[PDB]
Amino acid sequence: MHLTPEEKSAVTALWGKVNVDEVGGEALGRLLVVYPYTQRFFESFGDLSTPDAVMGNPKVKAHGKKVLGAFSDGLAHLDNLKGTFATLSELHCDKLHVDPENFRLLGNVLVCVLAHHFGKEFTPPVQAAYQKVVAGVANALAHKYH
Amino acid sequence: MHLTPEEKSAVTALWGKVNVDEVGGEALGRLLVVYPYTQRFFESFGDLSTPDAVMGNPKVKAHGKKVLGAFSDGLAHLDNLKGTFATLSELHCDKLHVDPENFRLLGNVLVCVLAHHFGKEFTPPVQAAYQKVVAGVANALAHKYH
Amino acid sequence: VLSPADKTNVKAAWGKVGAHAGEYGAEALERMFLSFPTTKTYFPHFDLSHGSAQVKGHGKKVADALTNAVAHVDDMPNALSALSDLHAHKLRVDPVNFKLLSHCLLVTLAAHLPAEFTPAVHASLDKFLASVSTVLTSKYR
Amino acid sequence: VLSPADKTNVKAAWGKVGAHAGEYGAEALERMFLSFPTTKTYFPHFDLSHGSAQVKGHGKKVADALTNAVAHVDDMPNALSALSDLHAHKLRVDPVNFKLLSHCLLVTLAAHLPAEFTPAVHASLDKFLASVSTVLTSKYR
Ligand code: HEM
Ligand code: HEM
Ligand code: HEM
Ligand code: HEM
Repeated sequence: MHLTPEEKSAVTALWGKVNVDEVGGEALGRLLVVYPYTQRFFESFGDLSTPDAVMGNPKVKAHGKKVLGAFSDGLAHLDNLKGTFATLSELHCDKLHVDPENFRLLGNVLVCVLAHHFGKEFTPPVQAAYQKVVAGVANALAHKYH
Repeated sequence: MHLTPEEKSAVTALWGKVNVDEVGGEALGRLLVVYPYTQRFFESFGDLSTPDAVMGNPKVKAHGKKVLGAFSDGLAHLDNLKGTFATLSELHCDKLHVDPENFRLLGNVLVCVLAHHFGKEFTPPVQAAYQKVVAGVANALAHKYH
Repeated sequence: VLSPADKTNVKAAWGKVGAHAGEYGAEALERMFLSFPTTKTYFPHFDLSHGSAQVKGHGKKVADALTNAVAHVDDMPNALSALSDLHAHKLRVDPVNFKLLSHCLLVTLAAHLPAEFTPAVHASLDKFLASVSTVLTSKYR
Repeated sequence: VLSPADKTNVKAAWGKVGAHAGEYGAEALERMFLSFPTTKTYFPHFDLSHGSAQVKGHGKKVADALTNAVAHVDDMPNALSALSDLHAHKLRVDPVNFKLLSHCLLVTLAAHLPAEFTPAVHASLDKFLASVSTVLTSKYR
């Protein structure tokens, strides 16, 4: 995870303006609407049959809040993503059985969600730093797969 | 290169038995035939219209030897793939303009090729270690891109 | 495959794009060049400085061809035929790169079209770009 | 799109596999789980140990669908429709994994059928597993 101080500053600064609860909700929802096969993991969440059903589902919203919560905490340990997410990695592999490729998909949607919210301020330079951060998190989450 | 002791040993021993001239010419040729769009870098080698023309082409053969020659020397530096291939990365990005994705393709062909030659001896465990080296080598070859 | 709904969603969104397409094409490219530097290996004869004119001129071109495909949404493989031959026989860009570009167009559209970039649209736009990338790639071998 | 030379190549290679299809599918599976461990997440109900009966049976199953596809080379989408529904609507396996199993099937064939795994035959089997993979992910969204 080679981020430059200018990049790290760019990532940390924008992140201060994010409302994680809501952004968390948009990103998990969109992921389930744009890549409907990712619903294989949430049969217990109830109705995910139409976009409104997904986006407004309370369970989808609470899980997105929880997913982004761990993400943010990662943003404060950008020099030790691997250690920060080790236990999470283990969980997603041995108990939940999640194909890591799904972390890459969420990363990319997150980037569309950030672009949608901040418009102009998500400049190309700022998107490049965020691509490196989403890739680094996805790799940290796959590190303990075996 | 999270290589296991018995993985390192599985790689070294098998390699000591490779005829680099042949395996190289076959690897590169097969790449030109199976992924024909890779011929874009090799316009100046001559006729490449047909598989026979590719596999017979001497410049293909010679360039193959050179490529596997450097991969070969890389197996002696497995603890330090990045530093070994630094210069070669710079050249591939700066003068040659080679999309690193091509490194993955050659890798996978390389592996079909060792199976074809060694048959029985190229067991699943042994393939698993070569997939690690090959990805490791592509990753190092791509490290200095900008 | 695109559904009646997808087609309708893509026409609506691209309609709002209107005459900024070029500009958005260029931005898509610049985003691509910075986020995924390996993609610059296909443009070594280009000036890639910010604001460069080859990038702008090329952005327009990309945008015209996407605009053409929206106009011929029911006959895309035929409307894009020439571009498909060109990419398969002369340019020979590795297929993974098409996804990279498609991602950057989405980010670009999202940043400029807050109200139209709903979840349903994002989705349809994403299937749309994937179909375009599939056609341009269909004759590679 | 598979050409006549490809169809022909595929039929002849698969023909020699003949009665070892099941063993080879099982082998390929086994190589994929060892080489690409992420693929295991789709089989948490299976006993993945070497020589397990689940991997075995699953081996023959995949191998047979493949036979049915070579034998139906001209009409794959129809031939594989139900298998294509199964993957899009139930199993929901991420597209990326189809390339990993494909490569493993090539290596298994390269290793068992040396004389037949010529460069053009390798080319042709590679396009064929790709169209099968395309067919199997066609109704994902
Ligand atoms: C940014 C990447 C991700 C992070 C940081 C993350 C984090 C978390 C956290 C903190 C939990 C709760 C842990 C617990 O229950 O003890 C969780 C659970 C879970 N996650 Fe992940 N997650 C990520 C991506 C994903 C994605 C992409 C998928 C699947 C598409 C996924 C599927 C699940 C499932 C099924 C649960 C358990 C839900 C339940 O309570 O039934 N996660 N994740
Ligand atoms: C296994 C990974 C690879 C290695 C280790 C490798 C290695 C090398 C080496 C040692 C040279 C000699 C450069 C010199 O003379 O200073 C070279 C040149 C070259 N390589 Fe690579 N190569 C790899 C993969 C590829 C790929 C896949 C391609 C394109 C598909 C490629 C394209 C080239 C080209 C175009 C040259 C220059 C040829 C010439 O002199 O005209 N390489 N490579
Ligand atoms: C959405 C997908 C894409 C579309 C619609 C598209 C369309 C076009 C068009 C219209 C041209 C102009 C050719 C002419 O003069 O008639 C072109 C050229 C070109 N494209 Fe594609 N393109 C796409 C994706 C890509 C990607 C992913 C790459 C590689 C990263 C790429 C690389 C090139 C290159 C190098 C040229 C030639 C540039 C020059 O030398 O002037 N394109 N493309
Ligand atoms: C050429 C590509 C593939 C073909 C032709 C194929 C074919 C099949 C077949 C014939 C079945 C059995 C259906 C039945 O019970 O009647 C099946 C099921 C299944 N496949 Fe696919 N498959 C392919 C690739 C994959 C991929 C790459 C994976 C993920 C790594 C995968 C995961 C599964 C799973 C988890 C099942 C259900 C297993 C069970 O519970 O018995 N398949 N597939």
